[PDB]
Amino acid sequence: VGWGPNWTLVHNGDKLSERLNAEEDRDMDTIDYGFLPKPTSAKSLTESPFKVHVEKLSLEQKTKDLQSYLLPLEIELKNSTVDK
Amino acid sequence: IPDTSRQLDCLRQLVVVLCERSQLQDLVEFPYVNLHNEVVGIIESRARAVDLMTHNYYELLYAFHIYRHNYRKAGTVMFEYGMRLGREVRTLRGLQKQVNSYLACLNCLRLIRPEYAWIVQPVSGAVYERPGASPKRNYDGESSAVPSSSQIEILELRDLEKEYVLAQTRLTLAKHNPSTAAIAGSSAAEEMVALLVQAGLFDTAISLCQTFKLGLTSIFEGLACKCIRLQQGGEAAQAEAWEWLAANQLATVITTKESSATDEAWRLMISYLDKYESKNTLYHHCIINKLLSHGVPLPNWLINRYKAMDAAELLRLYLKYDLLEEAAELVL
Amino acid sequence: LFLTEAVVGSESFCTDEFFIRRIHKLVTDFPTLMPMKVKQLRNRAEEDARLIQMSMQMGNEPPASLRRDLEHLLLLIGELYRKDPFHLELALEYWCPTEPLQSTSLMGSFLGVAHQRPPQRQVLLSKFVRQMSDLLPATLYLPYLKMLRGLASGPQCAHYCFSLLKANGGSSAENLQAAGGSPVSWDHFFHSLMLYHEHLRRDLPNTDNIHQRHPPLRGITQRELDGLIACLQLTCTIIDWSESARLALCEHAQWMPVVVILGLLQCSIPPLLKAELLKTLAAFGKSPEIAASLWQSLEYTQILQTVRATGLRQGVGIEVELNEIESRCEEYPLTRAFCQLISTLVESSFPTNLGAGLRAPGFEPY
Amino acid sequence: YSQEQFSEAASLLLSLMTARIAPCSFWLTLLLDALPLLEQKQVIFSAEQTYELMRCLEDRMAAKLESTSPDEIQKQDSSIDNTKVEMLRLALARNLARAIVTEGALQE
Amino acid sequence: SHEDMIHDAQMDYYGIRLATCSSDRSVKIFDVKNGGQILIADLRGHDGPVWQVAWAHPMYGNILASCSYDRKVIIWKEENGTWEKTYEYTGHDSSVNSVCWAPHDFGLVLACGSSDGAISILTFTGDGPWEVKKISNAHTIGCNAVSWAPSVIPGSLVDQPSSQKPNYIKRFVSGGCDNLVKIWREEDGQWKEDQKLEAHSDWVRDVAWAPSIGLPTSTIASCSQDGRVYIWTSDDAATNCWTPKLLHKFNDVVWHVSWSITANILAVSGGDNKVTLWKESVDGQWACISDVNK
Amino acid sequence: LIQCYSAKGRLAQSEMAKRVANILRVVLSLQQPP
Repeated sequence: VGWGPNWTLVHNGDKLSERLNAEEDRDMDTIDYGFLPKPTSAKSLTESPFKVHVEKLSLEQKTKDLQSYLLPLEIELKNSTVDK
Repeated sequence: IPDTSRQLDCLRQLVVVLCERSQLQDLVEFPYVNLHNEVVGIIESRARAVDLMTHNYYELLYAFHIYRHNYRKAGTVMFEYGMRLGREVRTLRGLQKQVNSYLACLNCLRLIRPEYAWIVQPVSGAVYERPGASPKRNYDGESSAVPSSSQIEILELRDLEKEYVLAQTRLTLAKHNPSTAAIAGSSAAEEMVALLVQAGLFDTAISLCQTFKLGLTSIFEGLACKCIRLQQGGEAAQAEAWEWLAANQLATVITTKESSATDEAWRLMISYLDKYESKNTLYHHCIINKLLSHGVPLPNWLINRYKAMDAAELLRLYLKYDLLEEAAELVL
Repeated sequence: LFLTEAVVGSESFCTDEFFIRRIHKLVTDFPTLMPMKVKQLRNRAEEDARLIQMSMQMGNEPPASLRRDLEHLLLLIGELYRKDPFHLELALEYWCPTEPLQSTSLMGSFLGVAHQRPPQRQVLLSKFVRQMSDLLPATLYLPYLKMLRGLASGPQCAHYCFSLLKANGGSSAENLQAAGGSPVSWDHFFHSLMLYHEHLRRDLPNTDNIHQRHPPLRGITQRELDGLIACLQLTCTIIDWSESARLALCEHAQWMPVVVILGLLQCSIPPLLKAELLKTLAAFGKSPEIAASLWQSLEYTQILQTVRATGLRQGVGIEVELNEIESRCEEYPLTRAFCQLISTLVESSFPTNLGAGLRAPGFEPY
Repeated sequence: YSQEQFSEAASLLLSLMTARIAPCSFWLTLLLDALPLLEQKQVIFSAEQTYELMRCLEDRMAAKLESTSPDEIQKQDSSIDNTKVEMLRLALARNLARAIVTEGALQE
Repeated sequence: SHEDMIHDAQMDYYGIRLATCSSDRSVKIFDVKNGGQILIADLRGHDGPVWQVAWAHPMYGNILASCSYDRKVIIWKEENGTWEKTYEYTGHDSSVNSVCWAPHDFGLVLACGSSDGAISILTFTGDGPWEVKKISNAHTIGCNAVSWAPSVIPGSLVDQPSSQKPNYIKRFVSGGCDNLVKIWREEDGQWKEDQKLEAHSDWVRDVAWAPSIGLPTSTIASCSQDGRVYIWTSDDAATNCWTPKLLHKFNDVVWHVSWSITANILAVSGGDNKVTLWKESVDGQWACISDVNK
Repeated sequence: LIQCYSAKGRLAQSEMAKRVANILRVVLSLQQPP
């Protein structure tokens, strides 16, 4: 896999990214279809993944932590002193 | 005459009466020191006033510059005349005049050091044709003004050669088909290349592609289609292809109607690859890809050449195109 | 409108070339005898278009004024050539000879001599066309394309129309708008296609949409529908009556419309647009090389679920479309479009190798 | 050329340039064979004829430069060939100026 | 893409440009925007398969020194958004391994890890020639992996503000098939040993130093054939001391032990078909909190 | 020498020389009685 800003794993090979309830044959519709009729009659007897995709893998999955991360630092800014 | 305005008026009257009596050699042979710029301006004003049927004021300016040793001025005048002819008419005559002007400008630029290889935009101005009714008498064109010097962009020798190549390609298209002059006057480089390929002017097509730095995928597809048609055709198709390919390659082996055009096309591809690049294999890649898309493996001499070159690329391409037996034998 | 409907409803004007000659003489003599009337009608149409625009902008209903006489005459002159079975090419006499379309091969002779003057009537018509190209009324955005389609019939007429389109296109400002710009422009058509692709991506940023969040304008506005149908039919007529124009518009270096049309055919689009794109692709593949390229692209993209070794039979695609929307609309043009497309493709290029390099030749599923 | 006929000389030159005979070693001499027909000033010369002649000569020299090598030249005659090309262009300019003078003086 | 044999792709410093060294005798370059990706560049000129290409620095210039098979390395140059060849270095018998660059204040020196039984160092100023030096007589077999030291002096030591100047002295480590691990240091032309260790009982496969961008902590992660993953961490002051700390008793041959952009997170890739991010918690030692595919 | 690094540099140098000559002749005509 690749690398990024410290704890930021990008895509490069095979990894376990973010999961989403949208696989084939599930509850309440949600289906898909792959490249099934592509190899017909004569073909190359070799299976391999095709194409690529650039996705992200995170672990926070929270949008309300901004206040919890800013308010303590907001109060620390008052007690902080510049040293120069 | 001491008065400058009266001198200019007298020069204008002299130009008028000389163009009326058809006596241009007098003004050509008459030298003009210091007042050369005034004479040039007077002739330019006369050319902007009248049309181009009464002699050629721009050719007279070119002759005067040649007599007074002004190669850059002569080249700029020739380029302006060519641009005006192109804006007036886009037909075969206009294309020929533009080609002549481009060639004269290139010669004038090469006659001097490369430090003057770039020229600025010519002097603007319109040529009012036929004073009386309509100021613009264009049978196949719009207006008659050269590109103004607002966008300061000096035209390099590369751009001049590109314009000359485009004009000569338009002229060749018009010669190969009279009903395509006005079409090529506004067509695109890709359409020009496709027309040259479908006609048989592969030399000019390759020259245009090398000058434009474009791609050769369409040319390779056309060549593969022609090879397939020659392989699946008969003696009539062979003769029809010879009638257009008899003047393209260097006839090293004596040509005859016995052998088909397969070896001729092979030697043509060899010569084209040697003239292009002896190391780049993208041309061979596209050729064999189009051949496999048509439905026939690459010839034995292509096989031998690319085997003496590489091998893993052949194995990968065979595994991708489902040539399992050939790939297995080759890797063994 | 009355005379246009009465002529269309009858088939008596189809025969006798003298009738066509007389109506052409009438059409050519109307503006020569009505000088300031044409300018007055143009000003009234512009005022009505501005009023309709301001009404639809402020929320009020668009006023239906009786100043559409120009559009009615244009509809008449466009339907006349479309219903006339003869082939006299009235566009050659209607347009100005100053457009880039000559057959020269000499120096200063044979349609190559300079310092010439076109006919005064044709010069005035070209000047009127150039004046109407700028500040186009919003109420005539569709009749212009309709009449362009009607006049594009014929080889030389289509060549003249392509020359006019090439002269109109380029770096312009009053040729890329709708309520104040002319739709006849390569850049205008390209920006329209880009806007429609952006609307489709806003609906769903993936191929084959499964749900529409909001109804776009193209589908609920009849003006956009008429404009798209008119432009597509005009392009189809151009590429059917001419080959150089087709090659020029297919080998564009600015943008590639082939991939856009392929994606639109892969995705869900109304059946009228589907049939229009199918016949446009057929007229494109009328040439052998274009036919081979289109056949390769079709074999690689798989519109019909071709099953020879594996693949879902009767899956989502042309079959589902013709069983759903065609059956709902009780009209089946898609079947005829697909049939004529595959017929032309087989006629122009035999399937010597099906697919790219991972298939085998076989017409068994078809 | 010994019997003196510049019109026939130009005609034969155009015919040879359109026929393309012999390889490059003789194409060089065929392209050089033009100065004796260009340094002259007598004999009636047509402006359009001189224009088409110089256009054909420039097209032939461009085709020769393109066929020798892609955007370069070979052999050992480089500076001499460039000087010959320059002097031929100068003679051609003088000849076309004389032709323009003659065309302007004929219509008197 | 996935149909080829991609070793390890690279990303631009900004994070919008991606480069894959595919096995198609070429290097592809995509521009990732919004969602989908678009292939823009296709650099052709690498004989055989391409190992990996390391990035340079934005303040010094974009340089992507590619290393491929057939014993050759190609240094390119970018202008007006277009890349073109500008230097080619060949002339080796054994297959060259991988190449790496230098950090910020350390400079811009390219280390050519050749398995010819010697070391080849290519120093480049910025727009001139390339100084190629060869330190011969290494040991029996050629080297395998090479790594550099941080820009400052080796040894994690707290310095005073406005009192530390990063010198231009060079310090590097080279690990090959010799059952040992060494470290060389030079004063701009005087390579010499520093310390010696005898703890590895098998053939050392690879080594990787972690120049932390934030602290001068020197830690080298090594991997062999059996699976002895020793974390040689030096946290003293200015001397040299390595402690053999067995991370995990592996049973494979790990070939890659990459470090994050801050040299704090370690990504292991070898013969385990998985990647376990054994991050360093806030109390030393190790902790496995994430495991993904290879 | 000023600029003269490429075609644009040589063009700028020529323009600067022309402007210098024009300014010189203008200031000469101004210093001289008109």
